[PDB]
Amino acid sequence: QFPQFHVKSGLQIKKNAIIDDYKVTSQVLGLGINGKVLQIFNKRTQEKFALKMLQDCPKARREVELHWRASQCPHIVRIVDVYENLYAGRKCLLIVMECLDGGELFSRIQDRAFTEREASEIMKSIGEAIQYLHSINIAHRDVKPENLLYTSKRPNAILKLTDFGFAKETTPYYVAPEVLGPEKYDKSCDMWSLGVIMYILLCGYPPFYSNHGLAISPGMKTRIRMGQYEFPNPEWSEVSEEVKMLIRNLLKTEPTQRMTITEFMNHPWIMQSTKVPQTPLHTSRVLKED
Repeated sequence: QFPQFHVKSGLQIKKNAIIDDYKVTSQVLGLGINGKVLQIFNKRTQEKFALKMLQDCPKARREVELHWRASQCPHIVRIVDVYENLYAGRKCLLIVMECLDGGELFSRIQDRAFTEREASEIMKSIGEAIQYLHSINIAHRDVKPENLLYTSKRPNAILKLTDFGFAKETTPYYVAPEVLGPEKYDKSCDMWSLGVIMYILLCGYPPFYSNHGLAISPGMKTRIRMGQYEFPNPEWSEVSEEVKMLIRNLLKTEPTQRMTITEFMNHPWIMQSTKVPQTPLHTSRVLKED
């Protein structure tokens, strides 16, 4: 009767030199928050892995723990191992992650087209990682299209959230939430992120941009602060008011007016992602022309 299935192992950090277990190529996959990401190979099995190198420090020890916990969710890059070694005198955390060769979320989309129930299905996988994190009290804080990478190039590869460099811990049957724990509004901007991704998923471009030719709120910063965006044509022509209202409620300037991740998940559009109009979008096209 016991929720054994909720019991997961903690993270044992290895001290042995990572070079005993992997070949660490000098090739960079990219620069994550607070560390580079090289490609490494498993000396015993020859499989390919990603490696983030962090310099050991309090923020560093926060990222590993947070990311370790989040890893239990299938939509977040798996951690294979964490090493605490000595790089050139300095102490650092070496995070071994599973390989994601599927490419960015939008690269896949760009290479093709994309319907709206498709976009819904995608928006729901992302929401799944986000939902898991907020339920264990973690705000990712750097959710952006570019941190969502596909596992393989297969048609059924799964999308996974990466980079926990800005992640943050957020902390009677009739007690109100505000009394069981303060908790500011750091979750809240993960939701804003969801907003921007969804928008781009339906038309190929972002809602906020640079436009000095404007009269009011030239600056993109200003347009965001104000909350100045819209659903022009034809991109949004056949997109449902239902969808647009959902973006309206994720992209609200006032953190607290913003929709929570449970509301998001229970929304009909994400929930009934198999009754949603398979209406065509200009995403793929728009994306290619940039």
